[PDB]
Amino acid sequence: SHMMMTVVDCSEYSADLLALASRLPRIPRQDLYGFLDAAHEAAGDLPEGLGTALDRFNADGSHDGYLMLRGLPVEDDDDLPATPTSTPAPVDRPLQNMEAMLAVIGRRLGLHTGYRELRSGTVYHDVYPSPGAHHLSSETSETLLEFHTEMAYHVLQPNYVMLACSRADHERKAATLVGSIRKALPLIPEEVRARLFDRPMPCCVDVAFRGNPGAIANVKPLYGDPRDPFLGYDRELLAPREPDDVEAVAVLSKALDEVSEAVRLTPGDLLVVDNFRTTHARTPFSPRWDGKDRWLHRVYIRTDRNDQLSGGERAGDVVDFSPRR
Ligand SMILES: NCCC[C@@H](C(=O)O)N1CCC1=O
Repeated sequence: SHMMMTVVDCSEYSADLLALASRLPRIPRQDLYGFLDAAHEAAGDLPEGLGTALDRFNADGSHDGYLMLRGLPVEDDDDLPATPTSTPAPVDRPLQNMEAMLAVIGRRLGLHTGYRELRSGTVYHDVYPSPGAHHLSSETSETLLEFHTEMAYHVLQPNYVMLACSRADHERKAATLVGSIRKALPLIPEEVRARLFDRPMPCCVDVAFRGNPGAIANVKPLYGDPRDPFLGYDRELLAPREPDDVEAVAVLSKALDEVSEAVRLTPGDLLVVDNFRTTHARTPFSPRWDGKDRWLHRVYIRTDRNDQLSGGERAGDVVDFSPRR
C-alpha cells in the first residue's frame, strides 16, 4: 500500500481553509487571473502542516507518485447544485469549496494551465458522466478509462493533475488507479529498461487535439535520469511499431498494472497526481442521471522544470497544442 506520508488528513484544518476560501472571488471565471492571484496569497497562509506536506511532495514527488488530501471542507450534498451535464461550465457559476481548494492548494504547487483545444480552453474542468461518452473521455463511466499519463504527447504536458471530489458515485465503486514508475521499475528487467529509456515512440493524441490523424507525436516511455526516470505511458494512444518496442512497452504495461493502487475519491478528497512519474485510470461505475452523479473538479499545474515553462507564464494561461517530436 501507499506510505503513511501519502495520505494527509486535513479535517483539523477545516475552519482555517474555509476562512481562506471566504476571501476568494465568488465568481472565479469572470476574472480567472485575479482569482488565482488571490489564491496564491492564500497559499502562503495554508496551515503549516499542509503547506509542508505539499512542498515536500512538490520537490521530487514520492515513491507512490501521488498525494491524497482527505477531509477538506466540502459542502453538504444538498447544498451543491445538480451535477453538471455539459462543458464548459457557465461563466457566472459561483465558486464551490472544492474548487477553492484546487485554487489555493494548486497555487502552492504551481501555475494552473488550460489547453486551448480541450474543453473550450477552460482551466477548471468538471469530470462527470455522460451517456454517450467516447471511450477515451473522462466522461466515461460503465467502461474503464484506461491508464494514461495526461497529455504525455503534448510539449506543454503538466507536472500535476489535480482531482477534487464534490460527489462520489452513488455506490462508491469508481476507483482512480495510480501506477507509479518508481514502484514499477524494479519489476522491469534491465534489458527492457534500456530499450524503453530515451527511445521516442509513435503516439496518437486525444480527440481534442486531432484538428484520427494517427501517431503525430513521439513519446519516450522512460526519460530523464535512467536511475529515476520519468514516465510517459498511454495504453490506448502509444503505438510502437518495431517488435522490440511493442515488447518493451508490454512489459512496462504489465509492471504498471502490478503496482497500481486504487484510490476511491469521496467528497472532500483531493488527489495530486505526479504526472511525470505516474499513469492513471478510472474503473467502471453506473451513473443514475438523478442529479447526484459523480462530480470531480480537475485542474492542471505546471512547474518550472522539464521545460514546462519558458518565461512570463501566469496561473490561468491557456496554451496551444504542439506535439512532442
Ligand atoms: N484518455 C484520457 C484523456 C481524457 C480527456 C478528457 O478530458 O476527456 N483528456 C484529458 C486531456 C484530454 O484530452
